[PDB]
Amino acid sequence: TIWYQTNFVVPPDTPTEANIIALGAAQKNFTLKLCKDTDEI
Amino acid sequence: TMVGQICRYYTQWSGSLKVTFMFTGSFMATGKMLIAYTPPGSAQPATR
Amino acid sequence: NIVLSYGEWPEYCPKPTRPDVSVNRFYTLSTKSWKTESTGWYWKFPDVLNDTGVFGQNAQFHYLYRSGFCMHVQCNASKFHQGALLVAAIPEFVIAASSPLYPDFAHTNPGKDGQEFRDPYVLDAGIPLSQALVFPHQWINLRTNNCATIIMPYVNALPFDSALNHSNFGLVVIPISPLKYCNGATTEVPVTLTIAPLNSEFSGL
Amino acid sequence: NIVLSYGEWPEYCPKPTRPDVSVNRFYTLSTKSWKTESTGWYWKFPDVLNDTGVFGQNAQFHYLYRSGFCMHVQCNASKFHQGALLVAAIPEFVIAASSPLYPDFAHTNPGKDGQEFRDPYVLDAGIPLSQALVFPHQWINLRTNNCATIIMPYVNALPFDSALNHSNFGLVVIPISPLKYCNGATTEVPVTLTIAPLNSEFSGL
Amino acid sequence: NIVLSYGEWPEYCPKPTRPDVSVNRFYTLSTKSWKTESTGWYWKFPDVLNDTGVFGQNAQFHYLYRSGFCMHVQCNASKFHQGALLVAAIPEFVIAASSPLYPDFAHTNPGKDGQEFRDPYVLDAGIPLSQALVFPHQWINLRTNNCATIIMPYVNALPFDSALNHSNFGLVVIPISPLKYCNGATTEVPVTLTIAPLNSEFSGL
Amino acid sequence: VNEASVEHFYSRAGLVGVVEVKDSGTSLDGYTVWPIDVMGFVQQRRKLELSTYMRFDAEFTFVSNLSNSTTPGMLLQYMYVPPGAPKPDGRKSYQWQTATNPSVFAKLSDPPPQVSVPFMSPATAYQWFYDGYPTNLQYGQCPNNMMGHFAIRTVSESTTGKNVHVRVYMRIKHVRAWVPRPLRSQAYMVKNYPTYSQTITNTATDRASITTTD
Repeated sequence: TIWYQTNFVVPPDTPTEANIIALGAAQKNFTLKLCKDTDEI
Repeated sequence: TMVGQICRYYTQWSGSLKVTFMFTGSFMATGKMLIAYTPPGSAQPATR
Repeated sequence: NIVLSYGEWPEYCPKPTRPDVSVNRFYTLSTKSWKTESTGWYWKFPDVLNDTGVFGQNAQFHYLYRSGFCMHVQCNASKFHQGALLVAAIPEFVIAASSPLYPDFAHTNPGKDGQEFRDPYVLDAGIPLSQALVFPHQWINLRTNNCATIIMPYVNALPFDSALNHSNFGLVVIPISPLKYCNGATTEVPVTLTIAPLNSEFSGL
Repeated sequence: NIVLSYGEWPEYCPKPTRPDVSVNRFYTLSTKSWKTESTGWYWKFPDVLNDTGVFGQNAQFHYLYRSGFCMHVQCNASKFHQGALLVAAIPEFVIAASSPLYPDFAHTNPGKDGQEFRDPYVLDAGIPLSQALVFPHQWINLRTNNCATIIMPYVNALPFDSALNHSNFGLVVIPISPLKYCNGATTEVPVTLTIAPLNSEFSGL
Repeated sequence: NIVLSYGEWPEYCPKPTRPDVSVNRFYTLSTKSWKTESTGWYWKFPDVLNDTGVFGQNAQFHYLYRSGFCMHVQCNASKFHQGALLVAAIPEFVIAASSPLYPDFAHTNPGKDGQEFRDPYVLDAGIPLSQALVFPHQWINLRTNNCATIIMPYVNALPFDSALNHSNFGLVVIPISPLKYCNGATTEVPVTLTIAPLNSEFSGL
Repeated sequence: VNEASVEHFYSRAGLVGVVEVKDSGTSLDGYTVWPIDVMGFVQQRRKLELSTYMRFDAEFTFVSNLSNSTTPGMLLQYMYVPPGAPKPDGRKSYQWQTATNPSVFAKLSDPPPQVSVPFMSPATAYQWFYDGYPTNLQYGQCPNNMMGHFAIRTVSESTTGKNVHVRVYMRIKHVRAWVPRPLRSQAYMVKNYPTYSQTITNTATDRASITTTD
């Protein structure tokens, strides 16, 4: 979860809303097993 | 994601994951976000 | 950069249990908003941690303890704001009542949300503010540094004492020079606080 | 700071002529203006250099060539603008048509002036954008860095191939997080590009 | 004197926390009264410790654990009483229902107060009692020894598993030869139990 | 440079309190009990609150005489009731003897008695500021600072006609001070509490403008 700790503070003449993007990835020890065909299509 | 797709091709997986954030706002802006993670056996927190 | 209170590092006192582990983590108290009209705040811990976390689970169920604190106060404001704060940790902080008779218990132990001064000039302890620099202090000056950090060891007559009665000391944040900002800027500059108890001990479950 | 595509430096392939000399100079393409409404651009070279300079004089009159590219994209904006770009070089980039049937030739080889995406979300190749990071990429984030640089070697099945048919790869600039600026600031943030072919070769005059 | 179950000592499995300290203390469950008519008891821990002590504070708030148990059963009776008990720790103990359809949840996890057998002859698992000696067991024979002690290591397929679902094993006390006493003697012979978890671990707060 | 030391700064002996027996006139009781209060005078109080924790041995003297400043020989019993022992009920009460209550028998004609009290507190030092409750009258009260009551009486047997004034001086030896505290600007209201008046008094005396000097 992502919580607001404090208010979002900006000096004058600045856009008031930002946008955050996220990036997922797997670490080194990630492993897979037992091949199966998928439903995506 | 990518790992999201090619984990649809395997029944079982395992291992740690990594999640990275960027901030697009203007150079002047300032603030604090509290990013909190909950272990899998519990409901999401009520308040910070 | 860092002010060791009274030139010492907190330490153990050579069976009291040493929790270590998860009471050494930072705690982030709610963020107070410093307005242009606002005046002062104070906390007076060991109080603030009595409810929160695993710490409060130790301090409520133990009859005696020893502890020391590392507290870190930082203030996020853009460069178009001015104003300055004074941050000081004043040991054995005993407040008073105004008269036209004792301070209500809400004023003696505020809790995690702090309290507002009625009269910041005299600290509402009766002593002048001009001299309050005699205690360990740090200047937060919004054109220079945004952070102030203090390490306060365990100062008290007895080796141990209980958390629910004697509040070892207190902490003040006073906006000595008020905040002004030109029109359109964000109206409130937030103040946050972080405390990480050091070398704690407990006894008498 | 610099992303070598696929961890290699372009190199010769040990009579093809090596021009060196004046085809190693930078070329500065026209400056695209990135608005708040604007979406995407792409180029797909060897195309872009077919008309320009002495390079186009080599690529039009030779039946075969080998080449590699160093491309540099930078974006000038003051500190009161926000927004971010994604810059990626996607080899063998084949576009598609929407249906309510093939892409018009103006969309296949735009030329030195690039082209606008019809559907940036799917890249207009059908593949999602969320995964397009699998290609060599760099983030231009207007609060941090204004420049992105890539070196892409020669990737293709045959050792040599002609410039007028097979376009070795393509390049995309997608404003993933749109641009916003407070009133009065300059309305358009310019984007420029620079390419300097490396280790080129030609044969079959 | 002591029966190591399956000839092993429980041990750690080389970040899970090792509580040690105060979860290594004995716990004394309530004292069951063995009458002349009474038949059987069983417990099935990790259950019995879920409410009690600091242990239950670990097992309820952790998603996984590993543990091993040392259990000690003793029976105080004067020398004018006869009768004998069988004490056995039967791993993976799954009970059943009689028919003229599943066992009620009060019969699956009794809690700290144990439960009475409906049919001790078949153990109410369907298997005969005559063969139940195949599990680690000890004879409490009121003319010889009044105490029985068992150490049961951690036996389960997975390395770790949760305390609120899989109950690693169970324990039975069956008065195989009934109690008789001449008139005037105390009517009930008390049975008590003591468990001291060994080498516990916990993870996933 | 030797008159700035904390040891010299608290040195000199001073008047802690004035007590009177007055057994002659409308009040015939014939004794008095004087709980030791170092804070007695607001001047001595403001120099002590400079430091928060301090550890010191005390030394006393009793200068006594009649209402004429005339000192005829007549006997007095100065008793020291240590902290935690019962006080005398009346001039003949059996507490006046006991054993454990140290006493000083001195005629008026003699030069003044003098005596040395050790450090009585359980804690390693006194506390002039104790936050928190001892267990709202209670807030900020040190139970552990009581030094004893110095009960006095005149042995002569029944109803002398002479009211006897007596003064009590204290001086602080071997003093050691800990964490310093800023001096008090506001006036005092009551004895045991910091409480200060509503209307605030400025610290500096005002002048005409930010500019003019003298």
